[PDB]
Amino acid sequence: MIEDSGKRGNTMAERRQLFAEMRAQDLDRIRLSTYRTACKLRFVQKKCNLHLVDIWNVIEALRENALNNLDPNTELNVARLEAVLSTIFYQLNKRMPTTHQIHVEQSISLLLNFLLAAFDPEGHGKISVFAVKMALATLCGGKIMDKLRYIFSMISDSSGVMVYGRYDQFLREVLKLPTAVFEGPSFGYTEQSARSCFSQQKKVTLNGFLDTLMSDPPPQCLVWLPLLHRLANVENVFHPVECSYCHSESMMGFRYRCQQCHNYQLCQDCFWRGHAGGSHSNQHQMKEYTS
Amino acid sequence: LRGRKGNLAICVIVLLFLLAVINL
Amino acid sequence: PASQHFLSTSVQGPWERAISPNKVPYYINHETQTTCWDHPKMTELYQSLADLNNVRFSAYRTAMKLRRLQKALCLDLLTLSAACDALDQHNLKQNDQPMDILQIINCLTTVYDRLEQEHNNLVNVPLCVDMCLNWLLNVYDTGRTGRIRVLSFKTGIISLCKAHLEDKYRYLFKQVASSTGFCDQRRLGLLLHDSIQIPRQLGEVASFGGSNIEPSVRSCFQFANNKPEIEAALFLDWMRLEPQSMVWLPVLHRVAAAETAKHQAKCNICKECPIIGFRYRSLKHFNYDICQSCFFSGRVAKGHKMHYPMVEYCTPTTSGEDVRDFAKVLKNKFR
Amino acid sequence: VYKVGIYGWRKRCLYFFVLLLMILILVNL
Amino acid sequence: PLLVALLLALLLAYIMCCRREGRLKRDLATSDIQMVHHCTIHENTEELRQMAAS
Repeated sequence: MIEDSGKRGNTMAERRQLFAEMRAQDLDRIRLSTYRTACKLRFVQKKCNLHLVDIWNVIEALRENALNNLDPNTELNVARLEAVLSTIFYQLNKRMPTTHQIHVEQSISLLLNFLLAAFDPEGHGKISVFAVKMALATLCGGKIMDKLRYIFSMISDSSGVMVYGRYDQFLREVLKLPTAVFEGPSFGYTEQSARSCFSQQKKVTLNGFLDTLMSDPPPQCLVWLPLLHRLANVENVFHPVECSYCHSESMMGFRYRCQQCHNYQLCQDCFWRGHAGGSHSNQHQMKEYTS
Repeated sequence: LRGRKGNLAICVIVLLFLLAVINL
Repeated sequence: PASQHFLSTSVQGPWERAISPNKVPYYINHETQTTCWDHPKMTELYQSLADLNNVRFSAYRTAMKLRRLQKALCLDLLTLSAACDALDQHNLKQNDQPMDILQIINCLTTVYDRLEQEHNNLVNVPLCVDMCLNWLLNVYDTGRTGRIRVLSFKTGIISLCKAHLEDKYRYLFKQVASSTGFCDQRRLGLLLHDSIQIPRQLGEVASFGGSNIEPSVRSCFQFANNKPEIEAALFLDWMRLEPQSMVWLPVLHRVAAAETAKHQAKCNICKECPIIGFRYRSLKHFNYDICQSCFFSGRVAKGHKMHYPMVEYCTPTTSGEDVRDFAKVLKNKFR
Repeated sequence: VYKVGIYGWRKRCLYFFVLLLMILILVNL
Repeated sequence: PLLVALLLALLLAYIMCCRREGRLKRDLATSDIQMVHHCTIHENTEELRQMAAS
């Protein structure tokens, strides 16, 4: 009882520290809601080192924990589950080199605290298998195509046709993630999001699913879903070009070029924070360069 | 030995070289 | 024991070291219901292994680690004939027969007495018996019940002994097949399950399709033209097809063979001549030969290509064959 | 941890000798 | 013989111009972590004799 209270206090303190670090990253100053949500998700993934975990590690781990043949809406009880995280931890350690290794408790305890924040706001301690499974399928690293194929596999029937109820529950579970990073008003669940994304009459295949979710532009309720992945890809790209607002000699990340003005280029920080100057106006269109 | 076989080969090379010199 | 508090801090977290009635320590992975042992000699062996996480690929890692174990366990000195005589001497012929600690101890003593008589200066019977019991109960005693199956022990010893690869394949097939020589889905699944209990002990089970034996059985019976039962010849052919979950044993045999290989060639990165061990020759460029010392680190000379084909010599080359493949690579680069 | 030994200057001098004898004997012919 | 001597000079050009080849520059492009591997993969390779002894 006393040790349980101490562990609960430690987990709450770790969650508070993670949220304080997220707020100290000045990502809330970003005016664009989509890019702010993508940056918050990227920071959470990097702090929890979940960018190093692909969908296949999660699949093998849930197969080990007998989660593959279980009902998606099965509430998970409160337990230590030390071997559950040990499976992923040792799977990574056997593949990663000694020097390229991470912490033992901070790596997963913060993830558990964030999962509790995203899916258990009332502190019930019971989370359905579907919610955690979708969170692990989405927030894991690797290729978005494989995770999306897995999601479409689990939201469809044996005939490969997506179920509207399963897709609706999937949208419900994944739109709680912006609420975890304080983006509820920005990206919250609405009764017309599923209707906007897909029609109730036209049958959607796997090819149609991939074309619709990776359409240009993506749907509003999931537009941050691929962009975060892109934010993972462009996070270490070097550009030897000068800027126009901060006058940075070298800029790392997304590139934005104005097609109206002459010799005016801006970094990702200047573009996301609403920084502008000169005869240029904020309503001018920007073309995004990832390289 | 490989070294000794090489040395006898060098002796062969040297004798061929001097034979060619006296031919010239 | 007094060493419990001393060596319980060698591992941390969910791992929980516990002692056994046979006074052999073992770790505990409690929520997985799986348990593994760690003797101090095997503890220093695993500590030496932990610094060898530099292998880039999967099958190479498993083969090299298993070769290091087999040479360290001195079980490479054991032949197929001696192990077969020892197992037939104890009447351990029924694959489903429960096995207590005493029967395994007796069979291990039977093997290691002959091994010491052949290797007096290389085999110590009690230490080797303890080490091999440690490894076998690591692989096939995750429940700490003291009972194992004869088939799993047979598979482990035959895989870890010194014999021809096809001889081990044939003996294991005879072990799993019926008196008529036919093997259905269930016996193949049991054998594949016993095989997959090995990589999970070290931590490289997911790289070969995980612990799900169903795709392996499906592939084997699809190669069998959907036959209800498979034969020894078809089993050998499907094994030579190099499945995902069994390639590790031929890779082990190859690395054991190439451990004494000496190639008259120069490494095209670290300039090591002659090549000793594994020689790798590119099938696109010319005069590019790399030693496994730089190959395992992932460092590449002149960069990789759109396709960068490679052949892996494990034996000293024949001049006719390498002139033929050089003619082939000139033909490839001509186009 | 770098230890490789192959006689190289001996190879260049051998190639030099082969070259000069080739020159000389072709001239003689 | 002038053509012959020209061909012999063409031979001598790459006979002496190569001057073997360097390995330290390949070490420079090699990451020091990969150099750490180079020791370890050689350590067990040079322990092959002590494999026989043990």
